[PDB]
Amino acid sequence: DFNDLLTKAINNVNTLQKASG
Amino acid sequence: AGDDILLQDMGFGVSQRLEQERLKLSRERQLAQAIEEMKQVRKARVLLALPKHSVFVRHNQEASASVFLTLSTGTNLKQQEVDSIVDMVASAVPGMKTSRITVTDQHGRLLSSG
Amino acid sequence: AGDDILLQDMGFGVSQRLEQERLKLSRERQLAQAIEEMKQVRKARVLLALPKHSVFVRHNQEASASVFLTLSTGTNLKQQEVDSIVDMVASAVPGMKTSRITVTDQHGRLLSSG
Amino acid sequence: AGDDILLQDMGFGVSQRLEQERLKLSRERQLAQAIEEMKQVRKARVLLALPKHSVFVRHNQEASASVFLTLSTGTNLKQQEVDSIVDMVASAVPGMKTSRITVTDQHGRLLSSG
Amino acid sequence: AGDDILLQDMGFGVSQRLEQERLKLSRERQLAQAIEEMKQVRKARVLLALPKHSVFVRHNQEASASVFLTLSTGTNLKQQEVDSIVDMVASAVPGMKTSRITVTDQHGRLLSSG
Amino acid sequence: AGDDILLQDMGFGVSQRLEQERLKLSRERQLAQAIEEMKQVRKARVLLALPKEASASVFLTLSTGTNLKQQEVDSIVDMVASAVPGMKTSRITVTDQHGRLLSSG
Amino acid sequence: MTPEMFVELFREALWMVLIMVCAIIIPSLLIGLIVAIFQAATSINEQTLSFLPRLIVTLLALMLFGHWMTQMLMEYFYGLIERLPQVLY
Amino acid sequence: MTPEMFVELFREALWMVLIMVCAIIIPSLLIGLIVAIFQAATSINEQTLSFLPRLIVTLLALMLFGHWMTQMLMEYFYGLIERLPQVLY
Amino acid sequence: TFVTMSGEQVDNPEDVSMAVLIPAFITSELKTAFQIGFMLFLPFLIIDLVVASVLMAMGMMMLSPMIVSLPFKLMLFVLVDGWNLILSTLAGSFA
Amino acid sequence: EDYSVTLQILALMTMLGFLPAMVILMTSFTRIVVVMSILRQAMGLQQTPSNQVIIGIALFLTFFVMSPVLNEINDKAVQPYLNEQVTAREAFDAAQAPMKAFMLKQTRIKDLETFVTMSGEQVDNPEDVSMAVLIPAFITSELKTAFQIGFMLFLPFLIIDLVVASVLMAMGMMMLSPMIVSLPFKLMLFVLVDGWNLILSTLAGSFA
Amino acid sequence: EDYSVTLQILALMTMLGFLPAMVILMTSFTRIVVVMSILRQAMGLQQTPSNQVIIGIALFLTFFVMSPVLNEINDKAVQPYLNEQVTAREAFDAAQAPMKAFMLKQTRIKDLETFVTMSGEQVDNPEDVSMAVLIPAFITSELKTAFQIGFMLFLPFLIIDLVVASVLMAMGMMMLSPMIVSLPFKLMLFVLVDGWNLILSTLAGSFA
Amino acid sequence: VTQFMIQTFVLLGQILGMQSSLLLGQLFMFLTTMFFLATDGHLKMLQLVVFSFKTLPIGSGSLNAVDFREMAGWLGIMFQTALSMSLSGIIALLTINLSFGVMTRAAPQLNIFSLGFAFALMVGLLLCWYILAGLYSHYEMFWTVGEAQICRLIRL
Amino acid sequence: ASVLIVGAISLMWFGEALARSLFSIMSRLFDLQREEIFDTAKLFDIALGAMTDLLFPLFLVLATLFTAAMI
Repeated sequence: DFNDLLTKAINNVNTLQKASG
Repeated sequence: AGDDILLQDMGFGVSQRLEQERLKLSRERQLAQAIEEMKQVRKARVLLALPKHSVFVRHNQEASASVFLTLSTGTNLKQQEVDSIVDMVASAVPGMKTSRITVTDQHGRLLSSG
Repeated sequence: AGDDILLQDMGFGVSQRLEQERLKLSRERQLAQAIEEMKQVRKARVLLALPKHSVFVRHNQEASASVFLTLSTGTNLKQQEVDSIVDMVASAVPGMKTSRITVTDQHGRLLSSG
Repeated sequence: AGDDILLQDMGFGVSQRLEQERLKLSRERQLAQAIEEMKQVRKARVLLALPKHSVFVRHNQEASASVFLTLSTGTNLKQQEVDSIVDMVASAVPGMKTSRITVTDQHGRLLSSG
Repeated sequence: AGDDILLQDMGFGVSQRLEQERLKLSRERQLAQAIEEMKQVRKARVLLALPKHSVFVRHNQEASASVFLTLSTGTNLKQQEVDSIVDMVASAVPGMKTSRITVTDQHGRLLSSG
Repeated sequence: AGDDILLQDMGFGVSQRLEQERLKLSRERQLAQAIEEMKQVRKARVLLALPKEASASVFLTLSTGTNLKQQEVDSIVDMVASAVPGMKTSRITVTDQHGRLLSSG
Repeated sequence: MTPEMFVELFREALWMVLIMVCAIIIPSLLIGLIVAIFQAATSINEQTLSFLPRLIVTLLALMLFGHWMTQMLMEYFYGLIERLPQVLY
Repeated sequence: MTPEMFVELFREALWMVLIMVCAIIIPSLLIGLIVAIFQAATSINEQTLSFLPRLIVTLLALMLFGHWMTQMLMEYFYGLIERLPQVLY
Repeated sequence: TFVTMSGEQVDNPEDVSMAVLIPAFITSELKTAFQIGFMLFLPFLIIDLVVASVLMAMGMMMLSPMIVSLPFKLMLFVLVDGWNLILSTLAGSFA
Repeated sequence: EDYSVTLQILALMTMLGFLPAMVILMTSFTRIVVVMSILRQAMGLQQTPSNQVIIGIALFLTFFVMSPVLNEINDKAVQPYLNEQVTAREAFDAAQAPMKAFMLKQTRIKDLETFVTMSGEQVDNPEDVSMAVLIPAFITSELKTAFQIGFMLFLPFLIIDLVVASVLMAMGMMMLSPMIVSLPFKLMLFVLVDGWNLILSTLAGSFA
Repeated sequence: EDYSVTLQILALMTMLGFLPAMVILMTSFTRIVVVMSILRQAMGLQQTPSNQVIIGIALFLTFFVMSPVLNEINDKAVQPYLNEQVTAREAFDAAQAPMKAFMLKQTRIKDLETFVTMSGEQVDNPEDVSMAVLIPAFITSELKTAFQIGFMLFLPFLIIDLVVASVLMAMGMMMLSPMIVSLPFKLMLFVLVDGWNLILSTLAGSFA
Repeated sequence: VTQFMIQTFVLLGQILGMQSSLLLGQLFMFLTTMFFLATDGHLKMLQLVVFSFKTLPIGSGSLNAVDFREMAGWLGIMFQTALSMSLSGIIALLTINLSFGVMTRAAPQLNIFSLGFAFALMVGLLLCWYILAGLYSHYEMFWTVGEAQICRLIRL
Repeated sequence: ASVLIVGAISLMWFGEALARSLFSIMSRLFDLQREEIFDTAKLFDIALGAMTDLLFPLFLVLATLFTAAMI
């Protein structure tokens, strides 16, 4: 729901950083 | 003679609502007195319903009236007579266009819907 | 004869809601009076239901009425007569379009749906 | 003799509402008194319908009038006479454009639409 | 003689709950008084159930009524009579859609669902 | 005759909860009085369970003989269910003096 | 604004409080005078005695004139609002 | 809300405060008269002896009506909450 | 005031420079604002004076009238519908 | 032709810039804050609850009461937008619609009437009014509603204050200040009535 | 899976920005200040203790009573994280839990029920309720608890003031204000009983 | 700790002012600041913090729970010290006001009210003149208590 | 004049007991347990208990004022 919106956004940034690194 | 209410003094403690009701009653009394001057009309009773006039249509209430009459022993109201009655009632009271005035009789024949 | 309540003065005992009721009662009484002068109707009794028509933008409750009639010793009211009754009652009370009136008789035949 | 109300001193217990109604009553009485000065007119009573007005509002009412009179034993008013009546009535009271006057008679002939 | 409760001064200090209860009692009394005028019925007892509405919480309950009719020694109500009864009881009280009225009698036969 | 609770004036001594209970008691008494007018039933006692889900329990002492068919108990339970706010008609217990059940819960 | 208009407004405000305050205190003033005469008639001087009658009468006066005070204040507020366009010009 | 609702609410509090204070000051007022007639019988003009009987009876009234007064105000607080949806309707 | 201060030759007000109008316009607005504020201040001042004198009549000279007056000040602004009356007048004051 | 990704980001960053304005004008924050302010001044405590705690309580309350509309925005405007089902222009409209509906449920028709005339637009139905007109009408209604609730809660504390002053004046100790003695009773009544849980529940239930 | 070093730093700085909120909404700061606010208000001094020292004493009192929970966070969360025993995600959860447990120990069941129904969520155990709903229930309980303690602290000072007023009135001097005479007596009785040490025992130990 | 001492003197100023039927805290606050500067209180605090580096090293060491409780208990230190400084004066303020009340109680027509306000404030200012005459000794004892607390924090 | 003197004389002996009464009330109302704070009924009971325990010593002192006033 709306609470999970922030969690998903942070995970995507972490995944993008992880793949980039 | 309906003007008794207006020229009187309201005692301390009359709720605002009661004041509006008494103003409506005064207007009813003077309308009935005016109608009683009609040759065909012997007894008249007038009831009113005040508007709200909100610009929104769905909340607008619009005014209306209902006037009962006991006529003379004979005779019946013509179209001109009922037109005069409805026009007088309509223009006497704010709002309440001529299309929402109900005029009935002792015999009970409908003379104007709403 | 209905106006006895209005021209009366409420003491400081009354409280808001109760005041409203008495106002409605007055209308009922005078409305009953309006029906009595009909040749066909021998006795009338009116019950009203006017909701608050609340402020804000919510939907309201579509006020209703029910008028009971004890007619003459014989006689059966015509469709014109019941139409006049419902039109006068509907236009007498704010809102409450003519399709919210139940008219019954002493013999029990229903004269207007609700 | 209409001016009695204005020159009086209103005591406590009258409100803005009652004061406004009494001012309107004074104007109605003086207009009827001036109308009675015409030979054809014998008895008259005038009713007015004035909104609250006040600047900084969204008025949607507009003014209205209704003059009733019973004339002499015979005679019939010409269009010129009713035109004079309506013009003075309209010009006396603020607002109320001349198209909003209902004039009746003793016998019920309508003389001005609303 | 139902409205006696309204025309009393209801003392003072009566809690809101008690005032609502007494108003409902008056409503029941006048409804029963009206039903007594039915030729068929001898005794009537009316019970009302009006919930708190309260649009601030979504658990609405809707209204209901139950009218018990101790009828004459013989005779039975036809479909028209019971339908008129339910229509009147429904339209007299605010809300209470006409499909939530229970009509019974001394014989124990049920006349309207719930 | 149950309404005497309503028309009586409560002293300042009473406080809310007692007032609510007295309202319910008036309802019970007037319901019982209404039920008595039925030909078959001689005595009725009604109890209510209204949360601050609602339910009713109506015990009947019938005549010396006779037993209530499904229609009579249907009329009784529907009248009680409709008279009281809430209390859908599926939560009323109706019994008799001989203990035979007439409405489950 | 013109100074004369300010004095008008000042006077009608002082007249508003004077009428309002007197209608509430005059009932208490008479009761206090009545009790004082009664105490003098029985030759007693208790300062705290004439408090219950004054407090109750004043509360009764406030209850009785509840609609009158509200009507007076609401009309006065409207009167100043309607008098505003006369001043600004 | 409506001007009449305010007057209803205003009177109820005024009736409440009147009842709340009357239960305590009534016993002290009567004792004051009882001390007053005693000082009228002995012709003593001292005015400080009456303080103690009033103070003792006042605490007695508080102890006797403490639960009833607190319950009345507590139910009054609930009553305004119950009627709050009605005003906001 | 500002025309004489700016030292310019002006024949009619409807052609004054912008630099001489802005200080004059804001000056008039501040003065006009004070007049409207004084109108609204009086009804609440009257309530404060009324309640202060009533409390003083009953002999309690230690109870602050501000606490007692506050509920009535709020109510006067409510049943008169202040937040609609005041804003409509302010908008209507420029017409 | 929905807004380009660069413009869509620019619009969203602007909305976050006005986030304090949205909370303090378009939400329930104002009414709760004012009612708490009146209650605090009603008692003898000036700023004992402190301003940060009052706003902190209001922020959680205004988030809970607006969870339904927040979810409706998510279920009708965010998830279809993320799933590539609605044009970004459509998604913005789908988010604005529940917010407008909520503000209309808590507004007064008089407030709409004066602002519609003030804007001078010919609109009749009270559902297709612009946000420029709705927001001032909504915040005006919230202020008036908060005053009504504030007066309601103030009365019991006025009753205690008058009783204490009257009792003290009965004993002739006019020099004693009623406020110092009144305060513990004001705390007493508010705590045995369970005031804090009661007021926040009523404020939550008020928005309906 | 675990947050990168750059992202962990961003989270750390964010919590430092919200640090004043965590003190006044999650720790015991709210109860102590409200109780100390009553103590200043009860005595005749209005601003004499001044706001600075009250907050400073409250901060030190909180660090005293939060020392068990802060040490529990240090051991369970900080130590494995510093030694790189656990990831950042689980370390954050390991730090959140002691705060949640402490807030449960200072809340009431009724307060939790109101807010969990207010949030419109489903739960069966109080131990796994979201911290977003626990916070409003925690402070609401804290405010009610503080008013209870403050009411008990206000009574002895009211007792002293009423006695002095009665004595002065009984002696006949209806002209002297009781406040000036009572103030030294209230201060003397506050010192010779060592009132603050007693208040420390009933405030610091009230949490447990 | 330094704020605790100065505000205690501010407490001393306001209790005298409150008892004087009456800003007087500022008079004591300014003078106490002069005491802090004249007695080289700032130098001692700087010497204390550098000593803290020695006996309380940066790496291992922080305030424990007992230090927080001792620092939280300084509110009682304020009232006890403030009352101790003002006990002689406050008794003098009460006895003269009580003496004035009883002496003028013969005629209830005079009363005091504002007349009592003038009399009380004149004596209260005069007593504050006595308070400033012997305030320095109280400050010296107060500083010793505060300095001992500071050394306890730094474990010196 | 006599009434105020006897009150001061009463405060010499009765005042010390009144000081003990005030000492006990402050000591009890300051030392609260976790169970006492969380229960509203227990707080009111101590409030009544502290109230009544105050009345008896206060009444004696005021009675000593009243008795000398009549004499």
